[PDB]
Amino acid sequence: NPPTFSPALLVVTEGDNATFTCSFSNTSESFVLNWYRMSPSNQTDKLAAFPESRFRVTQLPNGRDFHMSVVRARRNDSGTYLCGAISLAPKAQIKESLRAELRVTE
Amino acid sequence: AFTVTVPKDLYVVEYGSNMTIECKFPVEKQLDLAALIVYWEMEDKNIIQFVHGEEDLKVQHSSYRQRARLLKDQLSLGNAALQITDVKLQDAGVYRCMISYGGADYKRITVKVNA
Ligand code: NA
Repeated sequence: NPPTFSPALLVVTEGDNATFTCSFSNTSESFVLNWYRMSPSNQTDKLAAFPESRFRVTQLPNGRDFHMSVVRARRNDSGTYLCGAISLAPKAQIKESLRAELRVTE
Repeated sequence: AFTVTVPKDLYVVEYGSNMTIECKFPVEKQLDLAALIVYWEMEDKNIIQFVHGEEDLKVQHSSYRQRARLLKDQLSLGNAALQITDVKLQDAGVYRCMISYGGADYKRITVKVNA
């Protein structure tokens, strides 16, 4: 039951804010939700978490949605992003959204 | 920030040998076991599920029961080291490690089996 991460493509002018939404409803006994950017290789580099910079994760009033927000977006922030729900109990599991791409222009 | 790291992303391993691949995680003074979870998987098969110092064999993909293990004496050093014996062609691919220990992260490792 993978999370969703939208919009799947997002163009913004540098200095503006950039807001994805990660939606994940899960019945997991113990879990965390992480925001990843892909490295210049395909390595998952953690940017932030719910719970636990300009990379801010915020649960919304309806509860199943979260804003992953890049504040005051730089140009070389441009790249690939995703949210990864990690269940810790009873069964450890990693669930990833499809990858979204962020373009920041001059 | 709890982050996991890998020494290298890609390992070349000889067919028919034993391999070890690793993910590193920060550890303070001593290891709190009860606060530690370690998971390895490959291609959605579950290899290691180590939860507070106990392998849960129930949830392990049964073809690894005997050939896979986490090096227990490396954990206090901040090293999650998965070791698989008798590496074959099928063991090539992308492995994922997740460690949870105030709180969580994961990484991917490519294994290339040279034969
Ligand atoms: Na050992």
